[PDB]
Amino acid sequence: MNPESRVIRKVLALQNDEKIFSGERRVLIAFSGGVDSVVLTDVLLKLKNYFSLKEVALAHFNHMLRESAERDEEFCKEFAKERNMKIFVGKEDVRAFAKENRMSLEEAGRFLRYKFLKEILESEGFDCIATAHHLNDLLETSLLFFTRGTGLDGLIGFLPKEEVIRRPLYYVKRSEIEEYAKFKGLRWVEDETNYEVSIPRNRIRHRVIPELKRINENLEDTFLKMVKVLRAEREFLEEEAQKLYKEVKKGNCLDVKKLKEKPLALQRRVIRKFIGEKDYEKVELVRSLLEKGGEVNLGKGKVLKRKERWLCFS
Amino acid sequence: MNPESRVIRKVLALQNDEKIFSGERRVLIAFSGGVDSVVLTDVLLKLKNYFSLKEVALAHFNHMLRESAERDEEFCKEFAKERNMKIFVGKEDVRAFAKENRMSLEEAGRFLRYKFLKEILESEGFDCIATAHHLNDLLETSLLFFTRGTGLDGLIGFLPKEEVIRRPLYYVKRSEIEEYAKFKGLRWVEDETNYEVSIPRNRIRHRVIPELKRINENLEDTFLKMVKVLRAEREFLEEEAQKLYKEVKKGNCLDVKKLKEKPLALQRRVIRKFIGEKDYEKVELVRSLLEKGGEVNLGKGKVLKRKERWLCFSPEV
Ligand SMILES: Nc1ncnc2c1ncn2[C@@H]1O[C@H](COP(=O)(O)OP(=O)(O)NP(=O)(O)O)[C@@H](O)[C@H]1O
Repeated sequence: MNPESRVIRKVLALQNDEKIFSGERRVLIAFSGGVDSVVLTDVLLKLKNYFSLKEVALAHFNHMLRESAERDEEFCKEFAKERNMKIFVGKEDVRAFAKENRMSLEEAGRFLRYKFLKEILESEGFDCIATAHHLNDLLETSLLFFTRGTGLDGLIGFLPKEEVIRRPLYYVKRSEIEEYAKFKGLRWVEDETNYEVSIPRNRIRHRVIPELKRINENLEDTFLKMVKVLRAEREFLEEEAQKLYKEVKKGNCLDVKKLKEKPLALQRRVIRKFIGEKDYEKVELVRSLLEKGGEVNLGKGKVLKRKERWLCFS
Repeated sequence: MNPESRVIRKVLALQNDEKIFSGERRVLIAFSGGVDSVVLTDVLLKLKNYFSLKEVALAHFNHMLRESAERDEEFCKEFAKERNMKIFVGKEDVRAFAKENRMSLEEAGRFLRYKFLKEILESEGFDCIATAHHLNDLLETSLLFFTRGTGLDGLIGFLPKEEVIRRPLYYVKRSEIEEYAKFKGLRWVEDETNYEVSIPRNRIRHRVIPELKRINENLEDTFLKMVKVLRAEREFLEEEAQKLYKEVKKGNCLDVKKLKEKPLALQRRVIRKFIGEKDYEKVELVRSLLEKGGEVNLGKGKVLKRKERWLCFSPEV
């Protein structure tokens, strides 16, 4: 039981549990160059046949931010040639783009990168994208949502499989990855970005998680268990929700006769889908219009009113 | 608005949302002597009639741990007199009863305190006990449970009203409580939790939260919104789990054939109920028998075995 099987074990556990790969032939990996993506790439190449995968390629997006961006790219290309993998690289002034598009460098880099990945996925014929997101990212994301404001979705954070994205390392904790990378003497790009605490993610990773571990050494493992519990509870809530939805939402309204009597949790659920919004406040504003007649003005010029035992727009 | 309104609005906001007081006539305040308690009292005394209380009393518990704990008892005795309030003081060797019963000083103090409070409540006839538990406490508890691994149950933390307890400062932030006490030129016992980070709660408070608030200064406000959503969903899951429980349970067993195919989330909550344990592993361990017939052992000699379409506790031992 070494740093390698320890991980492979968790990755196969994910497979059995989530059907991470189930027919996909070509896997494009979002290759940052960092440990995670490296360890990930090593695991997919090893489990390639186990997954019945015809191909595994890397896609590296050069943000043009770090002054090392140019060298890191070259390292990725070399990493690709090394393992004889197809490598597609995209470059875009994340800087400019963020400005001209009033976006923050982060979401902008996210946008341009994912846009690049799809460009390659779609134009080169790969069936999905693999991402090195791991259990610690999951932990960090969830704590970031807990901090910024959230519901189950935030707490659950990302999923092991969503649309064309696959996160094989989902169950793996950073420390295991880091050990894995070591055990197998892998190479990788440094996380310069790391420790700029000015970034919430790093704040959580470097200040919060550490303090939390003084109370629970096994924070990551107990967390994952929390998430699992939450995910099924969430699924049940969403299912039991859709049911209530098309049983009350008839046409362009909501049979308030039925909603009011049904469970608060579900109401907010139905209302959330209908209203198109997801913030606690608005949702709760529309909901009031189930006992208290009237109307309510919300976001993008849209408003809903209560024509007696029905709730529709305006 | 001024610091007074800032707090009272929230206290009334809570009354509306939870019906904190709805008939109780004699309120026993768990009076520590700290701001929360001071402000809680000040506030409840300002709403005495509003809430239709026939009497508000103080109940201070001397843990007998700190040397100051003495001046403290005397403070509450004075405070109580300054307010013309009935107060019930209580000395107890926390340190001694102390975990001779195997339990952290806190655990014991908690026990003895609430024992003492529940004691005063029964003997002197109080309808409930009001605590100074506030929004920052909730935030702290939630993170504590978040940390210690848990589900919605721990995520929700304590409720604003529960059994014989009431927490009027639920929506109130610690800072609002402090601005308030200062604004009203109130006196109170110093905190000191800043010298006991050794305790998880205290660590979350002084070393964790402050950091989270550099990301979102309104963390408390943001946090409250999540609790509201979660409490609802948890209450829903409980209703369902509870129904399914009574549905699948026969005698001292569970009809596997009938539970085996209902939603996972409910299977887990039902096992929990039956099993008498909340640990994920114990629970999954038992769930495994819904499809895989056999036997399983948990902790205190309690072993479950699946007999045909049934799942029961083995009577051995
Ligand atoms: N000396 C005391 N006398 C009476 N009540 C107290 C005293 N100390 C603490 N309490 C009470 O409990 C609150 C203070 O927080 P404390 O009880 O110490 O939190 P905790 O023990 O960490 N867990 P929890 O009780 O659930 O918040 C006050 O609002 C009182 O209700």
